[PDB]
Amino acid sequence: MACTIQKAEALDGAHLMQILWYDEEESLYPAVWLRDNCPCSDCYLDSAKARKLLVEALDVNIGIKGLIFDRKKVYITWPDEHYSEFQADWLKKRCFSKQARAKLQRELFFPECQYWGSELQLPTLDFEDVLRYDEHAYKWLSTLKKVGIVRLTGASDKPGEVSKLGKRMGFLYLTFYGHTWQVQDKIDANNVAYTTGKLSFHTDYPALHHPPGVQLLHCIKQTVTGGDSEIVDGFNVCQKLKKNNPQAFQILSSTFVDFTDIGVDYCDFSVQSKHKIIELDDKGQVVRINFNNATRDTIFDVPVERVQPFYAALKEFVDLMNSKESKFTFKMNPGDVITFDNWRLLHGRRSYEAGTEISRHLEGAYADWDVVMSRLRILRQRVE
Amino acid sequence: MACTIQKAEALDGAHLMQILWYDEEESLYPAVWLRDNCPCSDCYLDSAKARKLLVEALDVNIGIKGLIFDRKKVYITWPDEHYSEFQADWLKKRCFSKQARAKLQRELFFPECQYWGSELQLPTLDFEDVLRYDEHAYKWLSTLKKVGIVRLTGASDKPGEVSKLGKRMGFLYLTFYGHTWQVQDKIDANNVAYTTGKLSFHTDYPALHHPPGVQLLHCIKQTVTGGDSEIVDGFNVCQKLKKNNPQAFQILSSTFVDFTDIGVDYCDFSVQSKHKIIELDDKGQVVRINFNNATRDTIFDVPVERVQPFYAALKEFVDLMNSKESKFTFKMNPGDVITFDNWRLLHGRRSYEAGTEISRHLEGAYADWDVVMSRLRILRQRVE
Ligand SMILES: O=C(O)CNC(=O)C(=O)O
Ligand SMILES: O=C(O)CNC(=O)C(=O)O
Ligand SMILES: NCCCCCCN
Ligand SMILES: NCCCCCCN
Ligand SMILES: [Zn+2]
Ligand SMILES: [Zn+2]
Ligand SMILES: [Zn+2]
Ligand SMILES: [Zn+2]
Ligand SMILES: [Zn+2]
Ligand SMILES: [Zn+2]
Ligand SMILES: [Zn+2]
Ligand SMILES: [Zn+2]
Repeated sequence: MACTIQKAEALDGAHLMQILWYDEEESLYPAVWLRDNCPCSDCYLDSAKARKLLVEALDVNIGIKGLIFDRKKVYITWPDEHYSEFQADWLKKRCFSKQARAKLQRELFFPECQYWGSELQLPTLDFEDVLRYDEHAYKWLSTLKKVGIVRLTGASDKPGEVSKLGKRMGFLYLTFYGHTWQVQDKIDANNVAYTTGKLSFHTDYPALHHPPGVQLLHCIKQTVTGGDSEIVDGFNVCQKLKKNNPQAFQILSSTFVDFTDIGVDYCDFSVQSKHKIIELDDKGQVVRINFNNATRDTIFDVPVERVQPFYAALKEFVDLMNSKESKFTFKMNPGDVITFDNWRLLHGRRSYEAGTEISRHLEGAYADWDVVMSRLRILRQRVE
Repeated sequence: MACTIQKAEALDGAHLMQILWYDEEESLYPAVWLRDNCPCSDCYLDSAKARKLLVEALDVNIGIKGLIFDRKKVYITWPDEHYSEFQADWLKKRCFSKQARAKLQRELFFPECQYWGSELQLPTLDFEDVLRYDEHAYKWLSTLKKVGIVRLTGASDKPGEVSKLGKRMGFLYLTFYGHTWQVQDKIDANNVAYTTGKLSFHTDYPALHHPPGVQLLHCIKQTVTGGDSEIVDGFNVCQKLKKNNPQAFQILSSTFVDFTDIGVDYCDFSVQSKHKIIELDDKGQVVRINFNNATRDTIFDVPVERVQPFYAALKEFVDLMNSKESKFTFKMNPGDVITFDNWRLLHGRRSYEAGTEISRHLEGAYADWDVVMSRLRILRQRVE
């Protein structure tokens, strides 16, 4: 009933088509949008699933010249004699009602989000199962999107495991630190990560204007002397901050902070960026956290009177992240891989002891959320 | 005189340091920022040029306990007995005055912009000179940033030339269409680009949330039957649109448009994004154009009443781009490479004739603006 056409007619100076569906619901489609979306071979390249029609070809004041229909299709003539056919199901999916549009957006972008604190049950799957089975790889990526982290257990204790996951996704995101990179204590370290020091909560790579969306970290060697992992749900923390201290939230979501990274690794680099630490979308919703205290520049591009209040806000934010209700701590063992949303979570590590041999070694890499989401869309379709 | 210290003192409850320079100018530095930016080996990892100090270690209400100075350095004791030394030049550069901050930002981000229309003199350099000489590679990247395009002449007529430029920059930006890609007419084309059809003005890859910043296109084979290139300065066009039709500008800078790309190339993909066609920063300035009419989805996530006005605005924008005062047309010959700002310019191509052999072939690739800007910073330093 819902996608079967009972009546189709041109209305409002013929600038709209109305469909009455067999469940008595009505849908409205502007003529200009129909013309723009003609699926004929002149207008639309089927092999590419892409529009050939130019904006220049589109009369924005167009009206429908004629229309006939049956239960499954509408057939339209245009004023310049162009002819179009539209399928009922295709029309129904693209209905302009708020409910229909929102449903479709949920299907495209997987917005469901489960916020968490110290009660987190770390989602865990088997590494080889994820590589082998679409059902498991679907569970991996959909959980990564919804919860912001998944642990994979049973990988090897050798390099090359994150690269396998990269291929399973599609491809990894190359940066100045390489295609993959080795977290271990290094002489003349070019990054605080490559020491035995504590890493407080941070996101990776705010020195880029487009920080990595997803991070992969594979434990190859672990030390008994420290090196525990800690994570927090940045979106959950930002919610608490807005409630508890709206001025601090306002400062952190409005102040551009400069980040920097200069050195040599995969290539020689001199990188500079500006970000708001709490990055909001046009509707006021937090979409990314951009914060690494190590790479925050000494350069701070604000008037003198805004400085101390910024630090005071930052301190409140960090104190909230460190709260026993917010953080989750765990320790990686050799063969574990964590995969997480680097736009949402902040992560850290406990200090550990230096010595003469390497006592601790992670291999890491990055991926782009668009690459990950593409694989997720494909997997859903394959498993359903 | 300007970077020599005449007096340094703690002021305002010791929460500020004031420097009187020998030119009688004064600079103010908040105590909290000084403490945060202590360069000692406890606070700062010199090998990484990065901050070790944690936010947790920072007293946001800190004041200076004691201060002495000479002409070139300040020496500070803190309330908890921590001790810091700051160099005059380092302080002077980071002065919080609006003039000093703006000067420094210009140095980091190369904001100078030369808008253009049909009068454009296409900046042109030799390909091999750019690969060989830093002076020439500096001119290439600084012109690319300022004007939005540079032609390089004298490349080979063989694949692999854009890859050389990629290495000269640092690395290319991998996408689903490959590390590099071949623009030619293809059977069962997965993209309108890979046909002989006309491409109206577009930016590449708005189906990604982070479209490529810089595009490289190398002419390997060119046809006499068409295939001319066209470009327009999107920032210039957006300025004209705001002046001529503020409602159209408001619509295009506020409406989220869905983009899509589904197919198989380097990998199998199903990509979806949303962008505002005219993307403004927090100050109202245009920072990116996101528009490809081929990959604009049939899905359009707006209420029905906003549809026709959107198309009417889009048409006005396109008509402005097509204006004889706005566009610049030229034709690539084998051995030419164009490199351009894909966030600012829109580009297109004239249709040409299909036949049995390949009559036209470009090799293209992408790079990230942060990668390009890093190389530009490095080059400036090397050449100066
Ligand atoms: O070493 C760890 O456990 C965590 N490492 C990082 O967060 C990093 O390198 O950015
Ligand atoms: O073929 C040309 O001249 C231009 N090509 C493109 O703009 C493209 O492939 O996106
Ligand atoms: N079932 C209606 C088919 C209409 C075809 C018209 C072709 N111009
Ligand atoms: N020139 C002044 C040097 C001060 C050194 C103090 C060390 N604690
Ligand atoms: Zn149906
Ligand atoms: Zn058509
Ligand atoms: Zn990290
Ligand atoms: Zn290199
Ligand atoms: Zn000096
Ligand atoms: Zn110190
Ligand atoms: Zn293009
Ligand atoms: Zn693949």
